[PDB]
Amino acid sequence: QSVLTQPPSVSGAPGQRVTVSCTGSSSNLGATYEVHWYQQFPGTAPKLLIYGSTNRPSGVPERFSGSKSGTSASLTITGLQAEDEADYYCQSYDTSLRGFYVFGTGTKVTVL
Amino acid sequence: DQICIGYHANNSTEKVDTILERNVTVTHAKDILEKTHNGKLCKLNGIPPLELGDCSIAGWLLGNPECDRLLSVPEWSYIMEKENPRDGLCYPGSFNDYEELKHLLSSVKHFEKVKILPKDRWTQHTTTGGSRACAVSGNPSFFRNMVWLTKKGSNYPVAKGSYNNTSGEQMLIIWGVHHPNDETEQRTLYQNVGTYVSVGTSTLNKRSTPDIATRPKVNGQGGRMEFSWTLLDMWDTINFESTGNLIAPEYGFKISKRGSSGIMKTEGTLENCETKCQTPLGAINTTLPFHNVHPLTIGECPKYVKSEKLVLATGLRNVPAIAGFIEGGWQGMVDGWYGYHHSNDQGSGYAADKESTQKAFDGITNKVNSVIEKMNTQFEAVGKEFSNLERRLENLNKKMEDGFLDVWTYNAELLVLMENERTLDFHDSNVKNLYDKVRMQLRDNVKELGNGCFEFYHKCDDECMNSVKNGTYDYPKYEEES
Amino acid sequence: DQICIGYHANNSTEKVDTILERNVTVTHAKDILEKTHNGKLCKLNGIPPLELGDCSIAGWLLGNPECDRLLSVPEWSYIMEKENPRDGLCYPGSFNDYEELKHLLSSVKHFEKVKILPKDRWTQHTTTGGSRACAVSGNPSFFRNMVWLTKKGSNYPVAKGSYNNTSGEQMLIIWGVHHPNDETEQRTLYQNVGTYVSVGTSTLNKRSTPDIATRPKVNGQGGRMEFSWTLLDMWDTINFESTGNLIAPEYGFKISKRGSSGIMKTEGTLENCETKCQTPLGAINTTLPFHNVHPLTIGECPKYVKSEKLVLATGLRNVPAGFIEGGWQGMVDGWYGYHHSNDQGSGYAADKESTQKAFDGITNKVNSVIEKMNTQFEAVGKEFSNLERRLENLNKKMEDGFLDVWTYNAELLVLMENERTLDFHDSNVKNLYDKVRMQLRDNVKELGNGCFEFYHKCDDECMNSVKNGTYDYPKYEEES
Amino acid sequence: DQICIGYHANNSTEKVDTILERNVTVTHAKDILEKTHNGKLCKLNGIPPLELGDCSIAGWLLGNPECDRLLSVPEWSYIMEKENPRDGLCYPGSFNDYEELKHLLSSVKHFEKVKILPKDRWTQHTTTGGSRACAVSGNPSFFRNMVWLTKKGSNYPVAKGSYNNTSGEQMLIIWGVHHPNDETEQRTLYQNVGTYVSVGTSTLNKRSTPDIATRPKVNGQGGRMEFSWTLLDMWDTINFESTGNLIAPEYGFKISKRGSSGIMKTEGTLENCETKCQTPLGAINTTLPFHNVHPLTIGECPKYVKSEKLVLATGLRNVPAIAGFIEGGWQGMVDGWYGYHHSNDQGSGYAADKESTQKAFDGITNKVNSVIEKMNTQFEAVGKEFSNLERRLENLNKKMEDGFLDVWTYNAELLVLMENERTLDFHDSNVKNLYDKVRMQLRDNVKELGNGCFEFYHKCDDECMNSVKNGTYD
Amino acid sequence: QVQLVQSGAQLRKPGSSVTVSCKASGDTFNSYSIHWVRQAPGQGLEWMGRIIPVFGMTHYAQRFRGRITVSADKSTRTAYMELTSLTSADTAMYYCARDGGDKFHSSGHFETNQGYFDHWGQGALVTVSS
Ligand SMILES: *[C@@H]1O[C@H](CO)[C@@H](O[C@@H]2O[C@H](CO)[C@@H](O)[C@H](O)[C@H]2NC(C)=O)[C@H](O)[C@H]1NC(C)=O
Ligand SMILES: *[C@@H]1O[C@H](CO)[C@@H](O[C@@H]2O[C@H](CO)[C@@H](O)[C@H](O)[C@H]2NC(C)=O)[C@H](O)[C@H]1NC(C)=O
Ligand SMILES: *[C@@H]1O[C@H](CO)[C@@H](O[C@@H]2O[C@H](CO)[C@@H](O)[C@H](O)[C@H]2NC(C)=O)[C@H](O)[C@H]1NC(C)=O
Ligand SMILES: *[C@@H]1O[C@H](CO)[C@@H](O)[C@H](O)[C@H]1NC(C)=O
Ligand SMILES: *[C@@H]1O[C@H](CO)[C@@H](O)[C@H](O)[C@H]1NC(C)=O
Ligand SMILES: *[C@@H]1O[C@H](CO)[C@@H](O)[C@H](O)[C@H]1NC(C)=O
Ligand SMILES: *[C@@H]1O[C@H](CO)[C@@H](O)[C@H](O)[C@H]1NC(C)=O
Ligand SMILES: *[C@@H]1O[C@H](CO)[C@@H](O)[C@H](O)[C@H]1NC(C)=O
Ligand SMILES: *[C@@H]1O[C@H](CO)[C@@H](O)[C@H](O)[C@H]1NC(C)=O
Ligand SMILES: *[C@@H]1O[C@H](CO)[C@@H](O)[C@H](O)[C@H]1NC(C)=O
Ligand SMILES: *[C@@H]1O[C@H](CO)[C@@H](O)[C@H](O)[C@H]1NC(C)=O
Ligand SMILES: *[C@@H]1O[C@H](CO)[C@@H](O)[C@H](O)[C@H]1NC(C)=O
Ligand SMILES: *[C@@H]1O[C@H](CO)[C@@H](O)[C@H](O)[C@H]1NC(C)=O
Ligand SMILES: *[C@@H]1O[C@H](CO)[C@@H](O)[C@H](O)[C@H]1NC(C)=O
Ligand SMILES: *[C@@H]1O[C@H](CO)[C@@H](O)[C@H](O)[C@H]1NC(C)=O
Repeated sequence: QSVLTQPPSVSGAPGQRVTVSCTGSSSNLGATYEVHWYQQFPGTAPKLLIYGSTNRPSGVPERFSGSKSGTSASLTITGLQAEDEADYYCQSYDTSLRGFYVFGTGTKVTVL
Repeated sequence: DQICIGYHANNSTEKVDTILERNVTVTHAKDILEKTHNGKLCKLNGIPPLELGDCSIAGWLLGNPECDRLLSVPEWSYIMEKENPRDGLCYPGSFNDYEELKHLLSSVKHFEKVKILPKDRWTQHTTTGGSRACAVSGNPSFFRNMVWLTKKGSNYPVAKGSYNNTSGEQMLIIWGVHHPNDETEQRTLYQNVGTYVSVGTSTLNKRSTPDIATRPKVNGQGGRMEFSWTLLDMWDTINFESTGNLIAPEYGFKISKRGSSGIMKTEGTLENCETKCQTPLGAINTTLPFHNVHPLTIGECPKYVKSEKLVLATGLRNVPAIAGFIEGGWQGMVDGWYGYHHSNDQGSGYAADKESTQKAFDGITNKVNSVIEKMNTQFEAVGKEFSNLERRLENLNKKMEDGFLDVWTYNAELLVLMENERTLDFHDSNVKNLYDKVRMQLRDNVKELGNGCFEFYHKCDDECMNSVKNGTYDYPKYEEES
Repeated sequence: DQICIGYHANNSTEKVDTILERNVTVTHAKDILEKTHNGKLCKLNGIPPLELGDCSIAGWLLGNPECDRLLSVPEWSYIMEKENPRDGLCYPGSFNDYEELKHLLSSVKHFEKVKILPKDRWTQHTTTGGSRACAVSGNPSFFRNMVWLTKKGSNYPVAKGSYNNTSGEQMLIIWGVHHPNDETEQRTLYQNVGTYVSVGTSTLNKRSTPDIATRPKVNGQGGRMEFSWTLLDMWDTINFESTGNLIAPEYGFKISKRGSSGIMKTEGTLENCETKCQTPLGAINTTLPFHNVHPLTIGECPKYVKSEKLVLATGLRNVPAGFIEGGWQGMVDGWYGYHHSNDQGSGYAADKESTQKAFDGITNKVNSVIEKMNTQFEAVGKEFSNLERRLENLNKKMEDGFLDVWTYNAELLVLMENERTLDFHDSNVKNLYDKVRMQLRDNVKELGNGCFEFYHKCDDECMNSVKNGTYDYPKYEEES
Repeated sequence: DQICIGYHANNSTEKVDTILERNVTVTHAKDILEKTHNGKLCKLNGIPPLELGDCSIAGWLLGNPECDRLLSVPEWSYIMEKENPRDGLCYPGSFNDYEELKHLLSSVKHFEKVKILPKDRWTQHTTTGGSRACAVSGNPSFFRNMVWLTKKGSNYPVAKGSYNNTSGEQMLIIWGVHHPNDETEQRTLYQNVGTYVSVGTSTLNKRSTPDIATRPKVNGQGGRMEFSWTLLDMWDTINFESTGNLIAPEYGFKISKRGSSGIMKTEGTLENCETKCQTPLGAINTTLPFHNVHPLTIGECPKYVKSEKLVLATGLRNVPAIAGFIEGGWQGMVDGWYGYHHSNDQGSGYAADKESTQKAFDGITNKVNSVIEKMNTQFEAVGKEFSNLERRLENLNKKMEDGFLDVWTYNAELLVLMENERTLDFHDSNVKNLYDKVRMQLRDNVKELGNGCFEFYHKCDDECMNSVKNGTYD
Repeated sequence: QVQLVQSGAQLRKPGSSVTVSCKASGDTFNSYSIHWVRQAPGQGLEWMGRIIPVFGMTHYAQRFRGRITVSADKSTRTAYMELTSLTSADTAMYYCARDGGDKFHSSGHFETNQGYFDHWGQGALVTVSS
């Protein structure tokens, strides 16, 4: 139901590479489904950051890039900026329990 | 004293028809037409049928989601299919050479399903597609044995794959083409519009493009899928290529038995019984050469004829001591068909010529075998299906079958009527011949009384009578005759 | 005096063949093969045929301008068509599944013509085109049941239309595609060049494009029209879409009767007569089980056989003392009988018991032979295209095969039965002689010529007791 | 002194079955089933077959490089073809309506090959191509009766041509389409890529495009050629047009005889012999109404039945001076079937009853002729081929043929058994009838001894006896 | 962008129900579906269910079967969610989202379920208390 496991938090200094992992299973990250990522600032609705596991929406910086393999996935933020302090979430479709979308546990990104 | 020559008569109400006369009661007869069936669908040769229930053949082989219980079927003896099944193509469409495929299955008792193109090989395409039309418990889906390949992200790379049949036997492969209801649909699903699907083997060479057009909705959808099939021979390779609109097989079906079977249309279910001959109305356990149960049967069955009865007389006309054959038939002589009845000073008696009866008996049993053993039976599936554009072939097939049925029905009836006449005349000649055999042996030592009896002009005791009833007699003396 | 036993003879010249002997004159016989037809084409079951005359089926259904008299579609019992008709497709072309359509019509007795797509609905297209090939009295024209849609002004908007079959019964829809012999023609008729015609129903999914090519001219035109057809089931919808080259139907044909009929090929016309069995050579008014008039018939007909004569003997061998020496010609009241000479005078009387039993045996024999033949309504024929010769030949082989089986069986049954019939009669008279001999015993001497001479006076009352077998005359039973 | 009446007996071991009894020795019988063939393939009606040997029909008509001995073709009586021939389409491909073409050839005895489109007319195209698949002795080549038209220089002009069918009779024309296995190939052979081939006659309207795709290699090539054919009606014109991928005919085949023939499958060759009926196992020289040699015969043949023995009894049941008729037949009588002993004090012996034997004899020969002359024979080509997608038609054809065979086999066996029963009863009733003819004359003046012999109170001189033999006794 | 306008916050008692709705800028006529997502304070996102107004189809997360109803009325272009058997745990903010992945068509149906939310509503806070 909350299958996509993410690290509670990640961190790094401005200019460093920070990555967020997403681990799923055979029912939802596996089974060919793609993973989407969202960026959320406190008090605001989340917005799409990455989709199709690799693409970014217009308006999203080149600094954000997705990657996927097997039943695991990740989000890479390069060139970490002072403003990149947000919760990030992964999403995919889970075929169990007659089907549902699953969001991950979320990761908080801290800029040092 | 006297001896008389006579025919056995009986308490039979059995009636036989002949060319010259009808309702001839006879002492014995044999019915050679089977009129009874079990009312049950049985296991032919002890092996149960494939019970499709509401699944059509296309539904079964494509993997209609409602045919999930038919995804590992064991060896069948025959295929049992309902007329107008529901679980056919859940996604509206058509199947090419469908009747020809159903015909192929009359030679198949078992298939091994082989995963020739695993759905996870298509790493550049979306393979999770489905629709409400094939939904299970409200959850959209698709045929279990096929992959609907659509765009990944925004791209549809040429889709390719192949399979080299090293499975050990000729394999059945089914695939199809999606024909959208619009251009917007074509772009949404495949990106590319000027698409094609290309398939080939060492013998098959096909290329097809989708037809995008407005169509009436079926099962809620305007679009349609076409399915095609081929048999991939042993050691041959099938190659698929597509720029869109391809429904790829995931599985092929190896033909594992290649024995003789057939497809029966019936609305029933399998019962716990066995048979050597199964008709749609139930099984037939019989030894007779003909039956009148149903025109279409599967198994090795008696010939079907359009008649109510085929009865061979085997016995004598049943016409119920003192008087001989001319008057009628002795109820008393129950030890044969032809015989003597006689009296003297020792005892009244009754007797049967064993020599005459045995020869007549064997003549009749050979007659029956000459009729029934001349019928040639064989396994036959007796049935073909035709498309709605093949009326001139369906009617031709029907005419052929009706034609042969009229010929065999006619021959069976005329042979029975001609033989029954000869049988009854045969028996009549045998008793008359017995009378003459005896008359000639006795010569002038007896008086013919005019009713099939010889009165003696000399005392003739049991020893004298027995010898006469055996072919031995000579008394040139005692001319009481004067 | 003597009583003689024998059989009637007659002034007949009727000859019957058997297995053992040929040309055997018999006193009576029945011909079971029908050889004569009326020479007229009749109204089967009182309903006349559709008389196409010089029109083909395609001409009729498409509306060839020379087939205008057929536009009313009267009810028919059968369709009468000439072989190699003149008025077919006035605009040269082809018709797909044409043989299959002709076959469909063997089950149709009437159509209702329904205006499914009125030509004035095509408000964006020209509906007034035509050509010299279909011209009427010199004026270019086209098929009456179709609309040739061409460009209006300088444009050809996508042409669309449809129909929900609410007519109440399955409908026949015919439409087609024009194939120009140039690109100049494609442009002057439709403007658009990369055109298509798309048609579909819940079962039909067909799309095609025109093939522009140089072709030999037919009826003055190097172009061709391709016609196709479908049956639109009830409540189904047919959708037409085109960017050019569409010949839309204006009318569909509702099948209104769906009874059994057939198409007969003949060069004649309907005569004012009625039948139950119609052949191309004329109607067969009859009751016999077989006929030899023509292999192809429409109706419930006797079985056709390849034979000239099927005759069942029903009487006695006609062989004009007695019995041994030939049955008397004079006996007029039966088949087997007696002479009765006595002192009041001789005369001839039939043995009614013997004759009646023999008589009924023979009538049952005839009925067993003829009543075992089945009849049914059958049109016995199919059309095949020139690319279906293997199938046409298969059909021919089948029909010839069944004909040989039935011809053979009819002839052998007749020959075997005639042999039995004649033996039957000879046995019946011999049995009569013996029935009588056994009763008379020693009161009469056999003269070896079929007569019994009495040793005692036997007058007319005595002869009557002899005939029914109820007597005993011990008076002077002694021979000497 | 006495006249015994009897019938002929013999040293025959010939056995005939009937409905009531089996293995019944008879004095005479006729075998009506032909069981022996020559073992040789002969010239039917004196005209030899076309011996394709290893060539298929397509190989022959297209001009497979190895079927170069079939470029002559004298008139044939039948076509002899091996099953599963080696030389077919040297360039892998398929032939449309092939079974239908082979069917057409069942009515053809000779073709005249006509050069309708000489290969040197396409001056704008290369007409000298070929491939390793059809190579002759290592040299790339192609079908001999066709022209592979490829690009000349750097262009492929539209190819056009036609023929008028002024040859005098309906002509067979074959043409085809090349399907490349790549686009590289499409460009290096034809220059143009979006190509088509268009063929038309007054009845034929076909246009097709090549399909470029990867296929498994056959004979070293991943490419395929398709062949199609038509019949060009007399005085009609065939028009060809192409932008590429056209294999044009150079020759058409005029159908010159249009008589009845057929195609036989056999692995043998023609022998120096002649026949009127030929089956794959050899010629069937015969006159009998039925045969059991092989189901498929070409010619005018006896009917084929699934039976081993069909024998009509024609003679007496063979059941070998003081006895006859009742006790057994006479092996001492040799001049007829029925007769008299005539024993007196001047002599004794045997004499046939010529009136009785002759009537019986003619009845039997008429019977045999009714059985054998009522069979309807005709020339047949006996067979059809079907494609692998026509199994429902192939099976229909098979069922039809098997059905008729069962009907005729059954009728042949039942007619023989019923007739043999009748034959023997006929022959026996004739003896009894003779006995009665004699007892009715000689009413008294003769004592009957119950063994078929009549003893005379009136002594009989040979002229007497004679008088009994004839109808002049008293 | 695509505007999706969500209704405001509400206070409800346990044992009652919650109604949240969003007006879409033509998404009830065009073919993108509307989904509901929940987020408890301090927690991540939870999918609750969806509607496709084009076909009248719905689908719900297992946790709310029998508790969540989703409906829409394209004439006002508004999607609605109703929750019942409300408890004190249902204090999450609710969001509507537009599925920019699976595009639907009339006279047909097709899902791959590989979509994503390209446009989100503002978030309606629901508080549940005594
Ligand atoms: C499909 O697999 C079979 C079995 O491995 C291949 O057949 C063998 O292939 C080798 C060459 O790799 C040949 O020497 C053998 O003669 C083949 N064996 C048989 C039994 O045919 C076959 O070639 C493969 N198909 C393709 C076209 O790659
Ligand atoms: C064609 O017309 C028929 C009859 O009016 C339509 O069939 C009826 O349609 C209504 C509305 O969908 C249904 O309530 C009825 O149950 C249908 N009845 C019958 C007789 O089937 C049919 O839907 C129309 N088809 C189209 C696409 O226009
Ligand atoms: C092809 O040649 C034939 C034969 O010359 C042409 O057919 C004949 O044409 C002449 C002139 O019109 C007629 O008089 C004959 O009656 C035609 N037929 C016969 C019986 O020969 C034919 O017209 C030519 N092809 C074309 C282009 O039509
Ligand atoms: C006929 O007689 C037999 C033997 O006597 C007896 O078994 C049978 O039941 C009787 N049947 C009838 C119909 O009377
Ligand atoms: C008895 O005879 C009549 C006339 O011959 C016949 O119709 C009937 O069928 C016969 N008996 C029965 C019960 O069938
Ligand atoms: C078949 O018939 C026999 C004889 O009536 C019977 O004993 C047997 O139970 C029947 N069933 C089978 C198919 O064994
Ligand atoms: C049978 O025949 C023999 C003569 O061969 C005779 O001895 C005997 O009495 C007869 N017996 C019987 C049982 O009829
Ligand atoms: C035979 O005689 C009958 C006597 O009534 C007569 O009617 C019939 O016409 C005659 N036929 C011939 C051939 O003379
Ligand atoms: C029967 O009569 C016809 C006509 O006279 C004759 O041709 C035929 O030879 C006759 N049949 C025989 C065999 O006597
Ligand atoms: C058809 O046959 C019947 C009976 O023979 C007869 O009454 C009728 O007139 C015949 N019809 C015609 C039109 O001749
Ligand atoms: C039988 O024949 C006698 C002669 O004595 C006669 O009186 C009587 O009427 C006949 N009865 C019948 C017709 O059976
Ligand atoms: C039977 O007799 C015939 C005539 O003499 C003779 O040709 C034949 O060889 C004989 N056969 C046997 C086996 O005795
Ligand atoms: C006839 O005799 C042969 C040889 O002895 C035997 O094989 C055959 O079965 C016999 N036929 C019958 C049915 O008696
Ligand atoms: C058939 O056989 C005989 C045997 O002598 C022979 O003379 C004749 O030539 C053969 N006929 C044919 C057509 O081969
Ligand atoms: C018997 O009749 C035949 C035929 O006329 C004759 O040749 C023969 O001499 C006759 N014999 C006697 C003496 O009756």
